[PDB]
Amino acid sequence: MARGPKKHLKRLAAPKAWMLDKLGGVFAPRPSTGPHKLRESLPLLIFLRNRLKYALNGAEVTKIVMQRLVKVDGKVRTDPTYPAGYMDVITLEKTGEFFRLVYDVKGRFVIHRISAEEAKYKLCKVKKTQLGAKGVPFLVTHDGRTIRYPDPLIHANDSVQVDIASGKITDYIKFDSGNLCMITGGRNLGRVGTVVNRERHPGSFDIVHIKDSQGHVFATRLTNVFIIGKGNKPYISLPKGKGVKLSIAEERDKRLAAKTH
Amino acid sequence: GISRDSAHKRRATGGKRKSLRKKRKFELGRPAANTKLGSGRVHKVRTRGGNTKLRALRLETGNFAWASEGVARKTRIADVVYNASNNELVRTKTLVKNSIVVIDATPFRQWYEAHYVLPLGRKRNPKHAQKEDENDVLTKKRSEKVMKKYLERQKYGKVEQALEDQFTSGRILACISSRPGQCGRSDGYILEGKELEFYLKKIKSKK
RNA sequence: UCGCUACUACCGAUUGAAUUAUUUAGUGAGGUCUCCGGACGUGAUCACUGUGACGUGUUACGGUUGUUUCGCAAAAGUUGACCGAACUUGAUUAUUUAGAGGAAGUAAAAGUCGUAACAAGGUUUCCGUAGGUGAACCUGCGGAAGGAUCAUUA
RNA sequence: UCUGGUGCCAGCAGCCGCGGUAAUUCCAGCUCCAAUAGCGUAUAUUAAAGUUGUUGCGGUUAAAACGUUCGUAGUUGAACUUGUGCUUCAUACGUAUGUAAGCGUAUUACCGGCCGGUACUAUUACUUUGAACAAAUUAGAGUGCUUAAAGCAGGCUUCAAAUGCCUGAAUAUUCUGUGCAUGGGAUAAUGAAAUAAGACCUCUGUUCUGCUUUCAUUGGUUU
RNA sequence: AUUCUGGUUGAUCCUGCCAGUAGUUAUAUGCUUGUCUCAAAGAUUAAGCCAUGCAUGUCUAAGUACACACGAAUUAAAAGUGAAACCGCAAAAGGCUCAUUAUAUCAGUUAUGGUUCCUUAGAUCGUUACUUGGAUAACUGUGGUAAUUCUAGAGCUAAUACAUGCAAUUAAAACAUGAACCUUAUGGGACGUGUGCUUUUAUUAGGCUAAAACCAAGCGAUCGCAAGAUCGUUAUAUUGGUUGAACUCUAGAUAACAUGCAGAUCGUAUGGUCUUGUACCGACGACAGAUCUUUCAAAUGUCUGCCCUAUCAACUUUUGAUGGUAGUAUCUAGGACUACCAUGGUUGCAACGGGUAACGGGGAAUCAGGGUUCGAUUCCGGAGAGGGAGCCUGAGAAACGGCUACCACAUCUAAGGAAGGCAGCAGGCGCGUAAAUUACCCACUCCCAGCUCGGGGAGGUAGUGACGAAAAAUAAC
RNA sequence: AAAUUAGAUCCGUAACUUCGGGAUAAGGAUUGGCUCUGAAGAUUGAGAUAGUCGCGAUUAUCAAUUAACAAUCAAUUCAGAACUGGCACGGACUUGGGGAAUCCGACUGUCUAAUUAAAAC
Repeated sequence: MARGPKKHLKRLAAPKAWMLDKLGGVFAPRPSTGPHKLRESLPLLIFLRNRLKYALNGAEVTKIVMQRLVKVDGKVRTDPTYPAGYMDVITLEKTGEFFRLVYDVKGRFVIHRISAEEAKYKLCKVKKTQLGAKGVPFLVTHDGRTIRYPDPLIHANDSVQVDIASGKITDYIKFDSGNLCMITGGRNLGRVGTVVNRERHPGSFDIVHIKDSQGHVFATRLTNVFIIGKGNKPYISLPKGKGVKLSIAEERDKRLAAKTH
Repeated sequence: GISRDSAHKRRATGGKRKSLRKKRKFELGRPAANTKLGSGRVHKVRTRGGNTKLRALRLETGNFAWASEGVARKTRIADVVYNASNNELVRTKTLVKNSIVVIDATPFRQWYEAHYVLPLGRKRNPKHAQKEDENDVLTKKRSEKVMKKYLERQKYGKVEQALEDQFTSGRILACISSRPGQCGRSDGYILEGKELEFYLKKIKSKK
């Protein structure tokens, strides 16, 4: 507001969780204020020219999205810099692509081509159940899709799968000490499952303990904790192999050293 | 303009903070209302972002509410008797929040015996030597529609002695509860139980 | 010590001089707000006038009319507050600079005068403190050895 | 310790020092040595500096213990408390427990199939591992831009046809401390029970507080 | 790449400094220079002034188009391009600079339940002609002053500009009030009335362990012949809510409130249906709509952390200083401001004052460690546009490539008057030890607009360039 | 010679100094009329609950009052505000000009009645 609100944003000031190069321009994609926040976004100059390499300039992206070929979450989204954060199903039926943006274990995202049958619903967590929207009830989602008239047993800290054609709940996965989860936001990013125990600190900032399939017990805040099903329940397709909590030398030993060529 | 935050205004040790950010708009202040009892003026000021509040210099009427009823009858505002912020605000009859005020006492009394037909507080019986003829056009009982509801009350109809004496004079003590320089109105509640006995001890014992 | 030749920094009448910001009082441009104000420009009624219609009793259409009722906003100008530039004055700082004269310092050995100290430096030295003296210095009182006695004197 | 020139001259020299008609130091010739597309000079700054001293100085005489003692702020402060023993067994080789279990009367009460929900945590400093948070820089992983400083690419099947594949684009110092989570309880302070406003108990009912379940609904008598 | 040598003496051992020594994205300067890859660059002194030039504009089949400027043909559909002009949006970002500023900025942490918000996405939209009113630019026409900048007068005309205005706003249902209803009870009604949201005030519920002893209606039910007497079942302390909570909070009801706001808009298709007859309905977007939830943010506040100085030891409080209290004011807390009380508040653990050749932090230079010095400088944050002050419009500015005045400088003038701020990019003067072209284009990275297409001296790109880094001619057999 | 200043309230006040001063330093602001408002006192405080006898007259009390206890009564002063005119307002009168130094005498005191009041005593 103080002569704001800062329409620009610089390269080497946009995050390197989108893996931008230091040379290549002064500036950075600057997502145009959609459902997801700025540091938790991937603007659609990144996903089309830098990742899929369908383009090679920046001008060859507005010659893609303005023809309504792109389709973020079923709706068209001809915005050339739409934020399109976590689990936003970019369902390109032409030329039959069907991605989903799920985050990699190295702190970053990863391109994950998913099945077209489970592409048309996605999983999203809830934030605040409240009254006032029609008629009395509604809840807000992690991207902010307010959806009315929910189940009265879905409290906060849980997730529901949303169909991409409707806006309606079909299944709820609630926060118990048996449910596998996924972390997005901290140093522990991309690591998947499973919960052990949550330390409730009254006012505020609860943390929770998560045990990976390797026995790798660790912890993070409850803010960063998504939830993706019960014990040994992948309710969505995950990318490359679960985010095992690889060692630092083992990735230098798995494919970097143990390399057929 | 008038400014509202502490660019000036030395610190908690006694020391002079010097300069601090030439002058910014978002910490501005405005000249006050000083809403007198002149009838019917409102200027509206464009405020912080996009909005507008009503600077109601010179009001005369207010939506006053007898709190012990669940009623809110609009009256006019007669006198500004007492005020705890100043006496420059009493004497110039300026209406701000909780000025003790005098209103009408009539649109409550007609509402009173509408639902609580019991006649009190009663005036001088030389006037009351005949009715025109009220006690049957009050209820008439119909044998028997909606109206026996007026006699499982009389448990409500014993309004206190220090309020019914103030109804026979036809002007009652109230209290402002709005922000006339902001809300554009001078509404409020009226003194009943011990807000009354404090603000009335404040007047006649001080004189 | 004194004398010539330089150089720096002090003290100093002038109640000197030039800034620098910070304010007390004073005046004061503008503007926000406010009390009025009401150019012009409508509304609109009061009548109507041009005609027809009814029963001339009444009305329809035209006259940017007559002219009174009733508004609606609104420019100039204004009253009062409030922000306040700005100059004028006073004080307060914080620097810089001119000064007769005065007095210390340094460089400059090669000037004059004497020899203060280091050898028992020819009066052992030094200290504190006072006074005196061309100059180093002298003298009193007290102290110390960094002394020229580590001392032998039941 | 070259050759001519000049003669306390001209000048050179960061400092020490040279030069006064033989100069290894000047000025030139003939050579030589350093670094090399470079190198010299000036100012600042770091190292040198054990000459600023936390690591790490000095104070009898070299610069330096106040003339003396009191003394508040401050800085520092004696020892003392569950320490272990046995019984063991899991575990390096009759020996070695380095994980643990059994006696010092009870290291926190229930149900679940040794195992989970579960009631209960004197304190602070310190310390363990965390969380949490900009990038560039820095540390630096990987990589034949020909190399290099860089760069964040590229590579392969392969000279191919070929959405034809493969993996990148690390991990950290940093943003040192504050603050938070968790383990520890050595070290170091405070804390407690004094003629007991001490503890459990005498669980006595002497005193309590209160209000949602039922007096059909709804009101009174009240345990 | 944890090291030292010369210099006090007739010689000695020391203390000691001086002189050497090397690095410096560290500045200038001296001499010379064959390439080539990257490239810092008016910061220091003068945030001192500045010739000229440019740096902010924008259109979709989709707000408005009467231009023969160009298209066609008696179709209003021209649906073409659309100049202009109106309206909408943006011009508050970027870019430059470092004067101010010493718990202030800033950094981290935590808060906003103390607030506000264009946009963006998501959800949401009943309690008397239904299709309208007038008036202006563009355009035509005649004008003025030294002066182009400026603007008047008249004739035309639009809308998603301005203004009014829903007969289904439509009630049953819900529900007070009466009403043609009329009975020993957890009892019944035609209809007349009324019940948008929002603001304001006021009220009441507000997240919740179990039973009877006894009792009036004796209805459910029982007994007494009965007047009736003893009892008794459940639907009845029936709203999210932080899972830290009288969150005055998002919800709801009650009694009001005043005053506004409320979809008379647009392109592409039209057929279901033809009587081609306003009987019959898609997909889209919008000057726009309103409430709630998000998001790009902001602005305040929390807890810690800053350089030199005591030849600065006590400061603050008349004229707010520390608190209480009621107010005002603001978007909101709050001495922020007012009025009344209270006399507090900071201090040797350095307050207060002064200095600063001080924008803070990331970071930079240099060492074995511990460290010292620097940071005008490309990134985040603050700050400001000659000096101060004021302010309009706007969701956003105390904006200066906006305005208004004063002050200082300058400008034009026919003497009446009119306009100006390069610490944007280039360029000139000046000061200086000290710093380049009055070049080229938006292909890049992104930003903005009505928005595939326009614009952007942001940005990229050549010219100068021994600041600084890298690979290496000046021979070889 | 004359003019200037002058009462009072408030703020502020230098060199020197025998630390008493200087000092009313200097320098500034305020001031009428009219309507209210605030503050500063005193003295009795004020007594709540049978009815004998016929509420009436003979007829009760520890304390708590209290945080304006309530009336009476009393003088006068000081702060505040609003309005208000030819700025005329201490409206007459009463009523200091100030400052930078030099010389002498320290100071207050005394003196040449009738020419010297001083630095003289």
